[PDB]
Amino acid sequence: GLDVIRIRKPFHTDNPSIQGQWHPFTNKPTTFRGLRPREVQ
Amino acid sequence: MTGKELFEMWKIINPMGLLVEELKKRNVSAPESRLTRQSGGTTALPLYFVGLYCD
Amino acid sequence: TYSPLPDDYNCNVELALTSDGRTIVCYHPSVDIPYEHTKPIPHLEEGPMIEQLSKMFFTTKHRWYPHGRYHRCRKNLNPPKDR
Amino acid sequence: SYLPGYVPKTSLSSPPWPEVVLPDPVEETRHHAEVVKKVNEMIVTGQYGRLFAVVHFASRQWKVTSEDLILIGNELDLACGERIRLEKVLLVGADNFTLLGKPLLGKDLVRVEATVIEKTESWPRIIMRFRKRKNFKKKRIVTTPQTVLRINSIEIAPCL
Amino acid sequence: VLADLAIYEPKTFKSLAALASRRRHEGFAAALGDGKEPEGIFSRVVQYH
Amino acid sequence: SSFSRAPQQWATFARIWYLLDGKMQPPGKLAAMASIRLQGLHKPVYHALSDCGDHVVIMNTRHIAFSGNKWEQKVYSSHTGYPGGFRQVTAAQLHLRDPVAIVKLAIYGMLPKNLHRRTMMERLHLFPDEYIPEDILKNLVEELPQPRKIPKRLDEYTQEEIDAFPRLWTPPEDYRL
Amino acid sequence: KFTRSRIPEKVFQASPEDHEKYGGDPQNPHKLHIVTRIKSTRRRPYWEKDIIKMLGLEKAHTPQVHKNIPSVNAKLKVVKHLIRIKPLKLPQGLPAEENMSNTCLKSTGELVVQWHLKPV
Amino acid sequence: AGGQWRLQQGLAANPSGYGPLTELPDWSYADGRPAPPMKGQLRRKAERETFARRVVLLSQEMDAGLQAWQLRQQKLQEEQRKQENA
RNA sequence: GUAAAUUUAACUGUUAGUCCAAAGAGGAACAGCUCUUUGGACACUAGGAAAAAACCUUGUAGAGAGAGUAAAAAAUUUAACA
Ligand SMILES: [Mg+2]
Ligand SMILES: [Mg+2]
Ligand SMILES: [Mg+2]
Ligand SMILES: [Mg+2]
Repeated sequence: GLDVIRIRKPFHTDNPSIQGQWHPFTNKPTTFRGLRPREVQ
Repeated sequence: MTGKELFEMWKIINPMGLLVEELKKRNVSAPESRLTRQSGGTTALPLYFVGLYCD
Repeated sequence: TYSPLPDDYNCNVELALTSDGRTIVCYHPSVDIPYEHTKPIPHLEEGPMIEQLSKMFFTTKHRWYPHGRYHRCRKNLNPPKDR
Repeated sequence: SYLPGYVPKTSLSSPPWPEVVLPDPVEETRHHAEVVKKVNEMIVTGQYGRLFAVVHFASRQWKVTSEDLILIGNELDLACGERIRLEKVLLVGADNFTLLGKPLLGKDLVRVEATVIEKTESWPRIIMRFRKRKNFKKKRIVTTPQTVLRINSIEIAPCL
Repeated sequence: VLADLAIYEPKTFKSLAALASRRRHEGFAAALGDGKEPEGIFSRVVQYH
Repeated sequence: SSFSRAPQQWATFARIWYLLDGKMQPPGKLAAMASIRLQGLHKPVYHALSDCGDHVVIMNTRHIAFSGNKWEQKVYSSHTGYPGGFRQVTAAQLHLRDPVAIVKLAIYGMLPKNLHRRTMMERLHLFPDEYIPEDILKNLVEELPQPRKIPKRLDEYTQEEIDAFPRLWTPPEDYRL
Repeated sequence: KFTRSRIPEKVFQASPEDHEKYGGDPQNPHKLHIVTRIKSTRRRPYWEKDIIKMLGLEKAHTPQVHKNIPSVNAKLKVVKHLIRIKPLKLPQGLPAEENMSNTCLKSTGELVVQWHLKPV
Repeated sequence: AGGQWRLQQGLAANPSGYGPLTELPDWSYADGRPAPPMKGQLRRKAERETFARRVVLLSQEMDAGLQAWQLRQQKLQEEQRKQENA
């Protein structure tokens, strides 16, 4: 019982994320003492 | 229930307060919040990756 | 001791084959952020307003101008939500 | 003192990339088996959580998990509400490991069960073939058959 | 799926990249000596019939 | 994951501030890596409709160098609009007048010619010298590496490297030099 | 003007260098040619397109068998530049009546009589 | 991609052509029963079946043509003996 | 090796043709030039060569948020002398 119309995508996932969804800081390391580039203290 | 996670229907107040309360039941020390990564701090879109460490 | 990629930023990766050699398995626990790699915690009018927020959001001034009623009515008021 | 083929250190003396050496195969074989068996007892003990899966079906891939819907652009001749066991899986992975095939996994390793729930005629897709200044035009409307599956649950076997 | 895998589990895609990079070194080792050597462990193929 | 909806979506499509040092680098290669980072192509979740671009900051745009005589050969031409307004300036003269110029119109060709161009252009930042305001210097993320290695000079080559390098030929003593 | 090109027969005489390359022994020659089309039928003379249709190779990437005899050789010689040729060789003898259905082709021109569809 | 590599080992340049990626059954009943064959698999088997029946027809005809000549040559050598005997 | 061909019954329409390659003729061994012959394309879709009729890939048509291929991205720097 749902109107036949266009479907935005051919599937649906309720829990699509395992191992954590990608954010920009997944694939880069950290810095000793937690320092930004070109910073003394 | 599969769709909605915990804190969508079961809203809570003072989560870190409840956290420290639960951790004392589990017999561990009081954790400290520390920003691990940062981006756009002075920008109008601040972004911080805060982690809670104990021992 | 040889590794294909530096195992110090995302996860400690190691590949493995069954002894028959028909399937490959991987073990990739995420890295633990060390404590050393952290830090301690601690009116106006149209002209001036459209440029200062553009300088604040780092964008152009075009999208901030108001659109016509033609587009405001075409905007969907009950969009579908996923998950 | 120096080998005849030896060259001093320059930019073009050696390639730009760094030299590498692969490990010996014997200890690697013991490493291949050791890392497998600790993963075998890991899944037997049940340390894993979710397990996603990739599937080859109907001439196309999908990333799928449990309790998720999926559509196919044809009819399978299955009554509504029936369950089916899918054979082909390219890989399945949990929170801390992954099981990739060559190309697919074994039959006894996995058991991917899915139920058929619903079958539509596709929404009316219109097509128009037209050519300019020659009075060539035509119309046609298709309603292709579609079926909605759902992967009820996925499990893995201790065999490895 | 190769793209979608990188979206949600970069740890898995890292294994795919690590799997891919190891085959390159196996292929370059084969470029030095085509035969007359033990073939790559991952470069070994399955024969269907 | 175990992240909430809105915070997780925010961290995914969030922006980041790159930093690059232009000392002895070509404007093209730094433009090539920059342009792909401006649309957000580096993000696996890229989509042109979603403005998932990221900011980029360049330093030492004055201390750039071409490969060839493009300091003299290359010409940057423009037209004001009036008759005779068509002028041409070499890359050297254009550098003397504006060291920020060479990169900003160089990236301008790299990224596509859409209306998202000018949004991504102003998002990018440039500085002729290694002096930055504390505001834009504090909101940094990561300094990606340089494309090309910088060759070392004779004063920079240590003595143990020269001693390791073997002399090649015998000079006859009967020579003035 | 452009016309049908007669080819010298001397070109199609394998030397010992060619024998060692392709591994085709002259004695005990194969019987059947596996034929497949790669180049388009278009932009070719009327005699070139109908011959390949007379051979039945209007479809590309479709392996089709012909004889190794001088009569059919003349046909796919003039349109040799439209197709691939590969010889037929089999270890498992001719296809028996019981194994008519479970046959399978290979990229190396092989035709296995048995196909149980799983590795060693 | 990899089409040249696949045909090096003997596999299909396109994996959808033949091999286990497509020839296996794509679904089965949850109770372990075998599903019916697919339409693509049926026409492929009928194609290979007519292909096999064709190749057997092509080979035996060439063998019949070869021996039919030598049977004619044995007849040719026979009637030449008949000539000198007469 | 293939399945078309001849003939019979009844009509229609085309009968104002551009380009490429080749053999030629006129012209200037000029023309996006004109006139013949063999072949191809175009006046039928699609991809590429920048946009492109005529060049290069490709034909029998559909749904797909599948895959492997086809043609397909210009290289050049130049002069010493007893
Ligand atoms: Mg003309
Ligand atoms: Mg003309
Ligand atoms: Mg004319
Ligand atoms: Mg077709």
